[PDB]
This record gives sequence, structure tokens and C-alpha cells, in this order.
Amino acid sequence: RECISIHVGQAGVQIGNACWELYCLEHGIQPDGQMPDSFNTFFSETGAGKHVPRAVFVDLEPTVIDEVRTGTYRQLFHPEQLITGKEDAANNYARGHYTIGKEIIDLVLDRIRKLADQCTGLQGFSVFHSFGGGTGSGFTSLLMERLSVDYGKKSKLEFSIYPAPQVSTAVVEPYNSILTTHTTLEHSDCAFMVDNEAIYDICRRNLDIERPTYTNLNRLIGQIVSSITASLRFDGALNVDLTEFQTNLVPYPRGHFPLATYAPVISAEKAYHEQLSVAEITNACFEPANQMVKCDPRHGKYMACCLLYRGDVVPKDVNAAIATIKTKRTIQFVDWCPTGFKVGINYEPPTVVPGGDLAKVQRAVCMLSNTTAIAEAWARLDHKFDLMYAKRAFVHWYVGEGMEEGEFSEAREDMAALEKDYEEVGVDS
Amino acid sequence: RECISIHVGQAGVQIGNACWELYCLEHGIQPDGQMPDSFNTFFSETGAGKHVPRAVFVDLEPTVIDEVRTGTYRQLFHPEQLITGKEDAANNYARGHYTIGKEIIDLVLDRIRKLADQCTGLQGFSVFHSFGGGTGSGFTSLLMERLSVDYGKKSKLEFSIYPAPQVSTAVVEPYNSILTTHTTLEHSDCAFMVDNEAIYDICRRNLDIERPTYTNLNRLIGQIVSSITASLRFDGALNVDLTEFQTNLVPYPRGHFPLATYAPVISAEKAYHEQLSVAEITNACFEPANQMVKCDPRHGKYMACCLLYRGDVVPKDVNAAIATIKTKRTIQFVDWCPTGFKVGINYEPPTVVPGGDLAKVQRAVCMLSNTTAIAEAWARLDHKFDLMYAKRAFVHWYVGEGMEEGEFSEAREDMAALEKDYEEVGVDS
Amino acid sequence: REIVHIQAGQCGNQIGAKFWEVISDEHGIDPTGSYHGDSDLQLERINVYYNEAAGNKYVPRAILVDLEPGTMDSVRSGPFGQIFRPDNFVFGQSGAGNNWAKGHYTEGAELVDSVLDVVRKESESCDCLQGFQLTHSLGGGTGSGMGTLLISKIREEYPDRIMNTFSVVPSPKVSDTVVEPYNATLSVHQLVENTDETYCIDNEALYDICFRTLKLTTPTYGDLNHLVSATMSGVTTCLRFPGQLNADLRKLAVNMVPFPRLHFFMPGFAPLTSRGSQQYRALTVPELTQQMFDAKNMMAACDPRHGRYLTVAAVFRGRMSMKEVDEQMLNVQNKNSSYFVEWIPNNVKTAVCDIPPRGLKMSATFIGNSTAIQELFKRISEQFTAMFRRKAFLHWYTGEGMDEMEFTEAESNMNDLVSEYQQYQD
Amino acid sequence: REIVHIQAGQCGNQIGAKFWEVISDEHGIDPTGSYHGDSDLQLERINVYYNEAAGNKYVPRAILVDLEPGTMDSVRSGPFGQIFRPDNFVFGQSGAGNNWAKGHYTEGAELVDSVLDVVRKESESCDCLQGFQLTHSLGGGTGSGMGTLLISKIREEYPDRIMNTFSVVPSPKVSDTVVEPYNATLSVHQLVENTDETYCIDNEALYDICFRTLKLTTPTYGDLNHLVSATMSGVTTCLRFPGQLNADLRKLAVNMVPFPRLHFFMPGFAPLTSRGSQQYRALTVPELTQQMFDAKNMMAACDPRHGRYLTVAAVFRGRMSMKEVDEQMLNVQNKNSSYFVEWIPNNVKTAVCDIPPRGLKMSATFIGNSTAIQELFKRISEQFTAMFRRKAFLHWYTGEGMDEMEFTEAESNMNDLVSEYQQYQD
Amino acid sequence: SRQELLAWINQVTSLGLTRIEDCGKGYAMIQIFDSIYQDIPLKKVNFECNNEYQYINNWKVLQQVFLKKGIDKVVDPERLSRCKMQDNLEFVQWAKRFWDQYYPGGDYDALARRGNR
Ligand SMILES: Nc1nc2c(ncn2[C@@H]2O[C@H](COP(=O)(O)OP(=O)(O)OP(=O)(O)O)[C@@H](O)[C@H]2O)c(=O)[nH]1
Ligand SMILES: Nc1nc2c(ncn2[C@@H]2O[C@H](COP(=O)(O)OP(=O)(O)OP(=O)(O)O)[C@@H](O)[C@H]2O)c(=O)[nH]1
Ligand SMILES: Nc1nc2c(ncn2[C@@H]2O[C@H](COP(=O)(O)OP(=O)(O)OP(O)(O)=S)[C@@H](O)[C@H]2O)c(=O)[nH]1
Ligand SMILES: Nc1nc2c(ncn2[C@@H]2O[C@H](COP(=O)(O)OP(=O)(O)OP(O)(O)=S)[C@@H](O)[C@H]2O)c(=O)[nH]1
Repeated sequence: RECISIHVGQAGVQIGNACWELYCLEHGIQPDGQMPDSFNTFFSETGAGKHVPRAVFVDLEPTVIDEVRTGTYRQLFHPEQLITGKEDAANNYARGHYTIGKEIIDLVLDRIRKLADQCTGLQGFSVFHSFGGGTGSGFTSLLMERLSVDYGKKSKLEFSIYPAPQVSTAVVEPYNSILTTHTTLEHSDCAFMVDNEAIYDICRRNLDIERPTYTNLNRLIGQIVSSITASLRFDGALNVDLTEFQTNLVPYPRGHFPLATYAPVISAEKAYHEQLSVAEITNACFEPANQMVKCDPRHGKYMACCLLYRGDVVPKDVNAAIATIKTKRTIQFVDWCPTGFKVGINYEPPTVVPGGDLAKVQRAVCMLSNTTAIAEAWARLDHKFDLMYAKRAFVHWYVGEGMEEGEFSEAREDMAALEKDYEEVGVDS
Repeated sequence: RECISIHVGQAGVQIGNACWELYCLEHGIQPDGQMPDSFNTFFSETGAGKHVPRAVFVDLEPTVIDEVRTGTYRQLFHPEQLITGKEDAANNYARGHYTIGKEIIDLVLDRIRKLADQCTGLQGFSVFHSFGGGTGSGFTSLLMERLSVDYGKKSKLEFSIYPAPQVSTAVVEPYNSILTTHTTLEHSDCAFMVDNEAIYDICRRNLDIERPTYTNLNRLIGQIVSSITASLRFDGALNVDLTEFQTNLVPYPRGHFPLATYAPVISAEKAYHEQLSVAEITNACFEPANQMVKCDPRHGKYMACCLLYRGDVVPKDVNAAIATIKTKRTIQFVDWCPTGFKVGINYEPPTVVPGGDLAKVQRAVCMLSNTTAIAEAWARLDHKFDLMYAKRAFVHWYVGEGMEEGEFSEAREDMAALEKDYEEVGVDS
Repeated sequence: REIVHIQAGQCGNQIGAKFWEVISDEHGIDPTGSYHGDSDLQLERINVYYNEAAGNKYVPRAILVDLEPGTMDSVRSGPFGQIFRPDNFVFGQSGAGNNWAKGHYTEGAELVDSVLDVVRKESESCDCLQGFQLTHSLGGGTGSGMGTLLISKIREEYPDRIMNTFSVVPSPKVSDTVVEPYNATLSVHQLVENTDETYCIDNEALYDICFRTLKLTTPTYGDLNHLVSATMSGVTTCLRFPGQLNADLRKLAVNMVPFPRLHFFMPGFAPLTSRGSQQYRALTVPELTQQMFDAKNMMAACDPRHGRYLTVAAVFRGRMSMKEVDEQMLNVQNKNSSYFVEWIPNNVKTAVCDIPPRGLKMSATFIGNSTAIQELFKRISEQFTAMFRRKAFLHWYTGEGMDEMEFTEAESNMNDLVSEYQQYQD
Repeated sequence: REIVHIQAGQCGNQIGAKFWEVISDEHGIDPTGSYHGDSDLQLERINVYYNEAAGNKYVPRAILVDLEPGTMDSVRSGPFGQIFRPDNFVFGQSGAGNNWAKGHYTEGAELVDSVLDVVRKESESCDCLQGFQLTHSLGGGTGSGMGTLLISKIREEYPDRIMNTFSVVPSPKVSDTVVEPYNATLSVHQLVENTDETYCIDNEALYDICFRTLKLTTPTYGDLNHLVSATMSGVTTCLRFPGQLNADLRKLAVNMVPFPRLHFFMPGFAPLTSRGSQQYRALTVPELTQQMFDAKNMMAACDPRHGRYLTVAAVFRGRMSMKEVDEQMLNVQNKNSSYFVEWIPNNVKTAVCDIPPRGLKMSATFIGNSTAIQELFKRISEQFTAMFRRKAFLHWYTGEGMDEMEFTEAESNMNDLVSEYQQYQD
Repeated sequence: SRQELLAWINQVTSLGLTRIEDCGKGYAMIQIFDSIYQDIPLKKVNFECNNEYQYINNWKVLQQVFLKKGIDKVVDPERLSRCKMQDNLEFVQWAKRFWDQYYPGGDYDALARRGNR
């Protein structure tokens, strides 16, 4: 195997409710928990009728976790597993990590130690957080922190929603994201990344809708994610374990962050049009306008991709569609890497929301990868930071929250060697 | 295979809707896309029960493409394939080519690269534009321009509707047509030409009607065109590929422009009269009052004709009806050309609109050809230009649109050697 | 997409009421009501003149500029008067003195900023702006002065979007004012150098065309206005409709102005037959060109027959044969080769909408750029000098903070403008 | 979580009645009644302003401090006046003299302990305290003096919980008192050094914004107050609601104060359209930022256009696209790069609640920290010196046990405060 | 006209003035009076004046000069302080007339009087 999941921060919780929705939806388990091993690596068969989730929820304002215990699904989780700190969220790392966030952690852990025990030989914890938040950046920082020590012997794949390249929200965002990166870096196994803005494009350009509610982006990651755990931990013609990832996906200890991408994003109402070919979707994967991340392969050489397919797919079709790609060159893969294509084949096709806006094809490609591209995304996000730090901007908000000129300046230097790292492991031969 | 098609300019779009109509009409595919390979070289079997077109539509005012997505056929194309630039059309080359038209091109191309991929070993793009327009002259100029480079390895047959000899519309027309010729010249494979006015004559003299709506001329080209692609790319007793044309039709690299001609143009209401003989229609082809072009063979020696027949035709009937012609002498063919008669025989007879005004025979002759005749048509259209340029007339309208005294004067010199070219390749032995 | 009308002065305003009286019906928009449109096509392009707020209230996007309350308070207290959002009314309760100088330098100059303010609120409305429509009379304060300023500012704010100007050039025979040539010469000056399409109408060219081409015996102003508004509807709004061959302000502009002056045209409507009887229906088409191209029937004062044309734009709007249209135009171009200028092989710009004027079967607006209008600015320019020479009612200008070199300027300018126009008549 | 309002002085008090008049309805709390709330969400977070005793009686947790009975006896004898538990009324039947010194050192200093007493009874209410809201005017005794003391004590008792201050800085044009700059300069002094969020409102910035942005012809005080109270509801209470991206006093504080002075802001409401007509609904969003960010519409006296910004907090509250919100903010930040300070890549702090102002579809409170407010403390500071120089009505202060060095102190302090603020405008 | 007056004023005062509206500040009006009377408290006048409150002081100074001298001419500060063109144009025109009649032979140094401001 299983893989627990800790959805931290309002966002990580909204996305959580979403990814958690898509789940039962493709497993025939109504919101009442009941369906009429396989998928046991994400659901525990508690009592003799239901399927209590296999994760937890951590937010410091009740508002968001509250809504879960109102709307059907209310029945799905255990009243217990949804942790809250009535106190204050605070869009600031410090407070969430140190000062406040601290008080809850114990309790938090307890569940990921109480839920981690009940199972049978697990594989890790799929963590869901929103980089630039208070409860999402800070808190987790120490949650993943306390995990890397309590279970160093497992997988720590954290699924993040890192800062929109130009459309950020919080005024401080970078402070909170240069801080969640440096503290989690030395603790994660593989950090998946899905850019909030670069997903909108997909909603504008590859689905058409200027009315994208957060509830949609969530349905999307809620999809790409389903391709990761759900179906993969599910039997198939080319299974891929969680460990598999980090192994076939990270060339170096830095909790390396690949990018999530999905192939068939086409709007219902298009739903009837003749379906796309195995070749087209494959090709769609090499287009910088369909990757849930504003890290357009502006130069970033891929260094490992895990093409997770699902649905009706002939291994030759793949071991050909990929061959064609391996020789497009304009898709330049790293040097020190001969072949970096982990072909993951599942059976059961995707499963689109009954009536959202997702096409509903009979095959998809959730390809994720490490690309020297993020050399950018990190850069552009680091620079941000400086500008403000350069004037201390909202610094007094953290200091007064048990932090110091140290943690900032010393977490800046941190990422600095992440701009050099993602530079050295590539661009050079 | 196939042959994509890009209908550019309101006109090229009106004619497009027309040629596109005649199509399904003779392929049993209702406006709903559904019919109850062969013709796959113009229609993609999106699945599925439908027959999504195999072309695109480019206009800078919505008005005209809008009407397509109102009137049955609304169901025929993909909501996507009909490109528009809400902005401004402008009956001026410059603006359409440079300034405005530019912004759209990328996007435009994208489809002719997205639609060009989906297929299986294509042959080219049948382009539909109206020489003397803004979106039709300019834009295409660079569309065909960007094609000759992205697919130099194919056919570029552009089907034009060049300037009525005396009944032009736009005040500038020549500016726009001396400019679409020079820019496309070094990019097209074979440019078909259908004269708007010289088609009216046919509607007055060979069908009788002083009430010819544009919607008719369109039905006509909509016919002659059906004889080109449609039926030809369709099996027969003497198939003729697109390449075939340019090969058997252009003696020299100048994107040479043959003329389109049809044989059986007789009005319904005549519909019962005893049909015409294989000999008569053949002969009708050598009459300067039935050729969709005011280029009456005033002297222009043919240099290659592609007699495309369709319906019930005995090869001997042809390889005789043509023999009789080859010896009429008053039909003088070029010197350096022994035999210049590409006999294209199809099976399925023509298919007339249910109740327009086209007779509906059981055999027709859509003969097209390169005739030293256009030495005229170009001349008369070039002269026009000078008169105005000689005074700069509406020049400030282009200059202020990213053009220069260069592009005009240097595109004039261009055609100049098109008046010498069409002169040298003939009139001399 | 779009355009934003501008009702400068009283006249330009009075006409606003008629231009909108019409246009609305030609778009099924009742007073405050919505789109009752007999059809469904009179809506897909409305935007050009309205805005979406409620869902039944598409408000005309025009401006009402005037220094005389009573006026706008007559237009706002009558029929369609209650459709304009009050924000549109940019009044100047000051003394709307009949001085070009009083509405361009002293009184109007103040009210300007509070106008531009709105002309921006409307421009930045939505989608893409095309240009602005401008109505006024060149024979008064709020008209020639203040309206001629409104544009000089507009043309600095968006030297991209176009500027059609509908001017009521001072009729000959009798002047409905006294300084007329003063307020005029001064406004034409501003025109020849900002707006790029001007349609000059003459209260007496109308009477004529309205008392003999419409046996109409009591042609009230409302009428004249009504006739005019009929033409400006054929121009704009119309072309913002489908058509075998449609154009739009620019086409019209980019086909009609050979030389940057801006040049002024002379609009002419097609079916202009008296009610009952005349309803001859001789409108096959040769009948419309018969109409449009005759002397009388040119809203201008001057007669085409008195000077070549540079460009012509028959903007027809009613189902017809692109053949019987494209054709006619020709013979017309050959029967009168004499006057039609030669260095333009095809002066005429045939335009063809589809849907016609609501209740009619076939119409065709005419926008002529003839060199004949030389013989009008001449007129105006004459009247000036004959009175300038003695500085007649000049103290009402200077005393308002003007210049003795300002009047000189305009006359000359506009006077040269006469010159040039002849450079083509020859 | 929580907060505990503080109605210092008459003004601060008069406003209390309006801040609570509103807020209650924005929480379905009738006079003494309970939660009639049209919804169920206007209750899960009320605590922030009330207390549970009966089960239908959620009593506002504020303090009413004043040395003039008649006042609180007008607020307690009118509408919602009978919802405050009498314990809340900390009156001072003494002579509420208009002297800062009379309500800060001599008269108020006594009534203080009997206040702090309650401010503790309310703080130690329950759950976790966030901060205290403070309303008053810096142009009187019970306001600037006694209220400015109430805080100096509060900030010694819980230097942890925040302190928002709503000050009615002395309007320019005409002051509603004579010593005004005396009572003011002296209170701003206390502010710059205790509260950490101040929202300065100007009775005349309101009139304007209330007589031209609300064609309102007779803007009674009740109104002004009402408008103000509208903003302070968007700030606090609001954010104590859900939201795609919600903040709370601190976020607001920790995103708006670059440098410890405390800095003062200038609140601005969003939909501020006249009743009937104007009800344009042009509130898609670009319309709200259009609003909020214009000069007029800033409850402050000074105009933003007269000095960069350090921080901005558009606290919107009505369902909208985190895209059309996050986006707009940008262009805004680029169209005006000029004034928006640079050493802060993203000055703006976008905040987004969900539920909007009861009867409205979409609103957005604006809390600007612009350097423009320099040109106000300047004003105040000027008035002081011009009169201090002659010790004008100083005997009313000293004679009340004050110091000639006390006035010196404040001016300087607050005067330096002007200085600093410029250090960023450059 | 505006052009003529502005040219005159700029030369007399040694000012930059682009438009008549600039006169709304009231400084120039005070200085014009100073050239005639030389009684005006120039140091007090806010020559440079950015803000309206400053304008008011200039107006008060101007008003006082009128009163001291017994100058009957009306001064509607409310109109002028707005910096509206018409009101200022009219006032400036009157001032010029006043200057023409009143100004004595003695030379006037506008810069020095201002303190080179
Ligand atoms: N895809 C996606 N992104 C979200 C969602 N909710 C928020 N975000 C993004 O995540 C960030 C917001 O984090 P917040 O909601 O402010 O904070 P938090 O991380 O929940 O924790 P706190 O700051 O303590 O409240 C922004 O960059 C948002 O664009 C969501 O439902 N889906
Ligand atoms: N046969 C035929 N000719 C047409 C049709 N529509 C227009 N034309 C001719 O093509 C030319 C008109 O081009 P326009 O419609 O003005 O312009 P456009 O090429 O669509 O592009 P823009 O100038 O930017 O609007 C004229 O010579 C017309 O006679 C049509 O439906 N059929
Ligand atoms: N066609 C037409 N002409 C009009 C109309 N009203 C006025 N005129 C003409 O316009 C000129 C004067 O227009 P007028 O409306 O008085 O301008 P104004 O600026 O509003 O006038 P003022 O306020 O300075 S006195 C005269 O030549 C007159 O014949 C009208 O409603 N229609
Ligand atoms: N906006 C607003 N301003 C008010 C209100 N009441 C007074 N003011 C403003 O506050 C200042 C004086 O406030 P006031 O209420 O007299 O203070 P106070 O301390 O209670 O006065 P005192 O008892 O010493 S005389 C003036 O500048 C006045 O314009 C009110 O209800 N709303």
C-alpha cells in the first residue's frame, strides 16, 4: 504493497477530496464506503461492509475539512482521520512549521503511525501539499521531516502544486515555497509537480472553458494522480510499483521533482468525436501545451520519463510509438542517459467524472518525468524570493514566529545549489 | 493519398461551403456527417459514425464562417477547424499578409500540421482563395508561403478565382492580385483559375439566368472542382493522381496556372432534352464560351490539357474524340509539345444539386489546361496595377501596414517576367 | 467589432434622436426594452452600438455633448430619450453661446475632460473598437467648436480606430445662423486633420431631395434628420451584417480615400420614392443606380455633375445578383467616363449586404468622394473672407480668448483644401 | 479565533452603532434576538464578535468608552442599542471636555482601570483571541486621548494579539473642531506605537465619495458611518468566512506592514453604485478593481496617485475566478508600475472569501498601504506648529496637568513618521 | 488669447507656463500684484505649489492685497482654485489690464523677489 497519503493544507485537501473522489468512482464504492486485494493498497476493508479511506487530512482552519464532512463522502472517511487545529492557518511558513503547526504534528504523526500499522507491508505515503501556503508549506515540511526519520525505509513521494509562474496568490508565496523545498528536499523520495496556472491553459486551450473552478483543476490532478497510485498499484500487463518510480525516476538524491502530464485532455461535448490514435497521444506527451506545469521544455532535457498507460494498449504500439519519439531528437534526452523510458501498462481504461468536462477515452498516457527544464521554474521562483528578502518584506511575520535570519538566508543558499544541481546534471556532457 | 484543403478568404470560404456541399451530396453523407478507403483522401473517419471534413477555413471577419456554423453542414465540420480573427479583414494585401494576417497564421498552420499528421501519406493541400481580396490575397500568400517550406515535398495546387476582366469589385483588386501572384508563384505547384465574370456568361449564355447568385458560381466551381479531387482520387478506368496534374500540366516551375472548364453546362428545365454526344461535349471544350475564364483562346496555344471525364465513357470514344481534335489545327497546340492530352477517366457520373439549375447528364468533361492565353489575362491585370501605382493611389494603405515601395515595385517586376514567360514558352518555335 | 456614436451640439444631438430612433428599429430595441427583433440576425452584431448590462437593456453607446441644457433635456424627455444611461449626458449648463471659440477654447474646453472620461469608459467597454460616429453642425458653438475638439482629443487617444464624421455643412441659399462661416471654416479645419471619413449633409439639399423626391409638402426637421439617419444606418450598422461581399468602415475608408486629407463624401440613399403612388417597386437594381447616381439625391449641396469622382461606394443591402450589381456599376462607369476620374481604373467600390432596411425589399447607400465638393468649401471660404475682411462678429470670438491668426489659419487650411481637391478634377 | 471591538469616544461610538448595525445583519442577529440568518454559514464563525449566554442572545463583544453620558445614552436608547450587555458601557459622567489631555491624563486616566477590567473579562471570554477593533476620532477628548490610552494599556497586556485601529483623521477643508491638530497629533503619536493596523477615514473623503459616487444629496452622518462600517466588515468578519484563498488580520498584517511603524492604510469598498439606475451590475471583476484602485473611492483624504504603494490587499468576498482575480491584479500592477513601489515584486495581496455582502453579488474591500498618506500627517503636523508656535489653546491642556514637552514629543514623533514614509516613495 | 497672455506672463514673470490652467495655483496672480505694489509677502506665497491647500494660502494673500489696496475687483477663489481654463483666462485678462495701468517705471526682478524659486 500500500501507500498511505497525507493531504496537507486546504488546497492539498481540496485536491485530496478530488483525487479521493475519482477513486471510489472507478472502484464502484459509493460515498457510503460500500461497493458491490487488488486496490487494497489504498483502502482498508474495515468492518464487514465498508472501505474506510487509507489517508489523513491536516488543515489549521476548519472551513475546508468541514466541507468534506458535509457533502456525500461525508460517509467515506473515519470521523477521526480528518486532523484540524481550530487555531490559525497563517499564510506563513514559520508559523505553520514552527510555532503553531508544531502543536498538531504529534497527533498528525500518530495517525500516519496508527494507519501505517494497521496495514500489511506498505510502500510509502503519497503526500498532498500546496507549496506556497501556511499549513501546506510549513507544516508538511516537518511532517515529511518527521517521516524520513520514522520510516526512512520507505517511499516518500510528495505530490505538490507549486507556485503559478505569474498568477500566484499569496503575497509571500515564495517565502513559503523556498522554505518547503529546502526542508523537504532532504526527506522526499520523488516529488511530483503540477502547476496550477499551466493547468488553466489546458482548460482554456485543450478543453475550452474560461469558467474553470478550482473544483476542476482538482478533477484533473485528480486524474493524473489516479494514473499514479490507483491503477498502477492495480494489476496490469506491465506493473510499476511506487519504489519503481523513484528508482526509474530520480537520478540523484535531491528529492527530484518530475512533472505530471496527461494525454487524452478533451472536453465532453467533444465526447463523440472519433478517438485519438496511440501515436497521437504519445506525441501529445512531447508538447510543452499539455503538461500541468509552466516549465515548457524551453531547453530542459528529459532525463527519465515514466510513461504510464492505461486502457487498451498493445505493447508493440508502445514499443514503437516510443521508438519513433526516441528518434525525434528535437526531444533531446540527457547524455548520460541511453534509454530513459519506463513503460507502465495498466488494463482498465481511465474513468471520467459522470458529467464534468473530461472527454472519456479508452486509453490515456500519464507521463511524468524529470526535466532539466525546472532549472527554470526553480530559478524564476528563487529570484522572486530575493526581491522581497532583499527588503525583508514580510520577514517580521516569521521571525516573530520562531525562525531567524538563518532559516531564510540558509534555505536560499539551499536552493541555490538546486539551480546548480539541475544545471550540472544536464546541459553538459 | 489524400489532399487537405485550406479555404481562405470569405470567397474561398463561400466557394468552399459550395464545393464542400457538392461533396457529401455525391457520397451519401448527410449534413450530420454520417453516411449509410475510396474517398478517404478528403474525409477522415473520426471513429465513429461521422466523417469530419479534411480541410480548414480561414477569414478575418466572422460574418462568413459564422453562417457555416448556422446552416446544416453546421454539423459537418469540427467546431475547431473554422479559424477566425475577430479583428479586421481589410481589402488590402499588406494588412492581411503582414500586419494583421500574421497573428493568425501560426494557429492556421497548426491545423494544416495537425490535420496533416492525423492522415496516412497525403499528397498535398488544395488551397481555395480569391486573388483580389484582403484575407484571400495577402494571408494565403504567406500560408502557401509557410507550406512550401514545411512540406516542400508535396503538391500545392491552389484553386483561385482571379479578378473579373471588367467587372471587378474592390477598388484596389490589382494591388491585391499582383501581390498574391508574386508571393505565391514561387510556392505553388499548379494554380487552377476560375474567372468570376467569365462564369456569369456561362450562366447567361449556357443556362440562361440573369439571376445568378454567388451561391451559383459556387455550385459551378463546386462542380469543376468535384471533378478534380473528389472523383479523381476516386477509382476509375484511368485514374489521375494530384501529382499527375502538375507533372502532366506544368511545363515550367512558375506555379503555372491552367484554366478550369466543364462540358455538360445546361439548365434544369432543359433536364429532359436528349443528352449530348461524347463528341459534342468534347467539342464544347474547345469553345472559348464555356471555360470559367475570360481568357478566350484569343491566340493562347494550349500546351497541355488534362481531360478529366466521368460517367459512361468508352476509352476509344475518347481516344478518337481527342484524335479528331488533335487535327482541327485551329486549336493550335504548342510546338515543343507533340501530344499534350492527359485523358482522365472516372466511373461515377457527375452529381448535380437536387434542384439548383444544373442539367444532370450521365457524363461530363472537366478539362483544365495551361494556355499561352493567360498571356492576356495577366497582361490586362498588370496594366491595371500600374495605372494606380503610377499615382500611388491607395498605397498609403499598405505602407502603413508593414510594406514598402519595395514589395510593390518589386512584385511588379516579378509579374513582368510572367508576361515574358507566358510569351516565350509559346508564340515561338 | 464596435463603434461609439457622438452627439455633439444640439443639431448633432437632435439627429442623434433620429439616428437612434431608426437604428434601434433596425435592431428591434424598444425604448428601454430589449430585442423584439422580427428576426434573429438583427442581434448577432448589435454590440457595434450597444452594451450588455441587464438582459433586456442594450443601451446605445453614444455620447451626448452640449452646453445648452434644454436641448438634451428635450431629447431625454421625449420618445426614445429614456434609453441612454444618464452617464452619457455630458452637459455644460454654461452659456452655450453660438461661438466656435466659446465651445472650443473657453466654455467647451472645461467640459471636455468630463467627456473624454466617458469616451474612454465606452471605448474600454469590451471586444475590439473600430471607430466613433460623430454628428454635429459646423454652424454653431457646441457643434463645430466643442465637437471639433472632442475629436482632436479622440484622435490623440486612439490614432488607430477610425473617425467618421457627419457634418451639416452650412447650407447655401439661406444660413440658419449669421457667423456660420466662422463656426464652419473653423471646424472643417479641425476635420481635415483628425476624422478620416466625413459625410456632409445640407439642410437644403435635403429639403429639395425631400420636397421633390418625396412629394412631402411639410418637411419638418424631424424628417430631414430622419432621411440623414437613414444613410448613416446603411453605412455602418448595415455592413456589420452578412453579405456576399461585405465591407466595414475601413474597407469604406481604405477604398475611398486616395489622399490623407480625409476627404469628405456625400451620402445618397436608394429607394427614395413618395409613399402611396410612387411605390413603383422599380427597384430591380438599375433603378437604384439610376437613383443614387443622379445629381439631385445627393444629400450634399453641390452636384456631382460638376466634378469628377475619386471613389464611390454603393453599399447595397438587399438580396441581388452579384452580376446585375457588378455589371450595372460598369455601364455607369462608362456612360459617365467624363466625370469619374481616370487614374483609378475602378473608382466604384461595390459592397453588398443581404438583409435590407427592415420594411424595404432593396436599398443601397451611396458614399461618393467627388471632387465636386470643392464648390462648397469654396462657398464657405468665400463667406468667411467677405466678412473676415471687416472682422464682422469677431469680437465675440477674440473676447472669448481667441486669436486673429487662428481665423487666418483655418481659412487658409480649409482654403488650400479646396485647391488640392481640384488637383484631381484635372 | 476572536476579536473585541472598542467604541472609544462619541464618534468611535456613533460608528459602533453603525458597525454593529451592519455586521449583525451580516450575521442575522436581531436587536436582542438570535441568529435568523438567511443561511447557516453566518454562524459557524460568529464567535469572533459575540458570546454565548442564553441561546438566542449572542451579545456583541465590544467596549463602549466615553466621558459624555448623553452619547452612549443615545446609542443605548435607539435601535440596536439594547443588545450590548450593560457591563459593556464604561461611561465617565465627568466633563468629557474636548481636551486630549482631559481624557488621557486627568479624566480618562481614572475611568481606565474600570475599562481594562472589562477588556479582560471579554478577552478571557473563551477560545483564542486574535486582536481588538478600535473606533474613534483623533479630534477630541474621549476619542484621541482616552481611546489612545485604552490601547497603550491593551498593548501591554497582550503584545501578542493584534490591534486594528479605525481612526477618523481630521478632515482637511473644514475641521469639526478647533484644537483638532492638538487632539490629533497627540493620538497619532500613541498609534504609531501600539496598534499595528490603522484604517484612517476622512469625513470629507466620504462626503465626496458619498455625494458623487452615490448621487446621494443629503449624506447624513449615519450614512458616512454606514459606508465606513461597510469596509470594516469586509476586512475582519469577512475573512472569518471560507474562501478559495482566505486570510485573517495577521495575513493582512503580515503582508501589509513592511516596517514596524504600524503604518496606516486607506480602506475602499467595491460596488459603490447609486441605488436605482447605476445598478449596472458591471461587477464582473475588472469593474471592482476599476473601482477600488481609482483615486476617488479611497476613504482617505489623500489620493494614491500622489504616492507609491507598499502593499495592497484586495479582500474580495463573492464567488469569482482565482484566475480573473489573480490576473486583473497584475495588469493593474503593470499599468501603474509608476506608483506601486518596486522593491516588492508583488505588492498586492489578493484575498478571496466566498459569501458576499448579504444582498450583493460581488464585492471587494481594499486596504491600501500607500506612501500617499504622507500628505496627511503633513497636514495635521502643519496645523499643529502654526498654532503650537503661539500655544493657542494650550492652557486647556497644561491646566489639565500636561507638559510643554509632551506636545513637542508627539509632533516630532508623528512628524518623523512623515519623513520615514517618504523613504519608500523614493 | 491664451497664447498671447501666456507669452506675456511668462516673459514678465520669467515663468515656464504651458497653459492658462496653471494660473489656478494663485502664485502668479500674487506676483503680478507684487510687481505693481511690491507689498506682497512673497516668501509666504507658495510659488511651486503642488497641493490645493497651498493654493488657498496664495488666494488669501491675493485677497489681502486687494483689500489693503482697496481694489474693488472681485476674486472668486472657488472658481479659480479649480484651475479651470475659463475662469483663470478671464482673471488673467483683467490682471494684465490692471498691470498695464498701474505698473510704474521701476524695474522689477521677478526671480529675486521669489528668492529664485
Ligand atoms: N490545483 C489547486 N490548487 C489550489 C487549490 N486550492 C488552492 N490552490 C493553490 O494553492 C495555493 C494556496 O494555498 P492556501 O489555500 O493559501 O493555503 P494552504 O496551503 O491551504 O495553507 P494555509 O496558508 O495555512 O491556509 C495557491 O497557489 C493556490 O493557487 C485547489 O483546490 N486546487
Ligand atoms: N465565384 C465566387 N467569387 C466570389 C465569391 N465571393 C467573392 N467572390 C469574388 O472574390 C472577390 C472578393 O473578395 P472579398 O470578398 O472582397 O475578400 P476576401 O478575399 O474574402 O478577403 P477580405 O478582403 O479581407 O475580406 C471579388 O472579385 C468577388 O467577385 C463567391 O462566393 N464566389
Ligand atoms: N439637419 C439638421 N440640421 C440642424 C439641426 N439642428 C440644427 N441644424 C443646422 O445646424 C446649424 C446650427 O446647429 P445648432 O444645433 O444650432 O448647433 P449648436 O451648437 O447646438 O448651437 P449653439 O448651442 O451654439 S447656438 C444650422 O446650420 C442649422 O440649419 C437638426 O436637428 N438637423
Ligand atoms: N465619520 C464620523 N466622524 C465623526 C462622528 N462623530 C464625530 N466625528 C468626527 O470626529 C471628530 C470629533 O469626534 P467626537 O465624537 O466629538 O469625539 P469625542 O471625544 O466623543 O468628543 P468630546 O466628548 O471630547 S467633545 C470630528 O473631526 C468629527 O468630524 C461620526 O459619528 N462619524
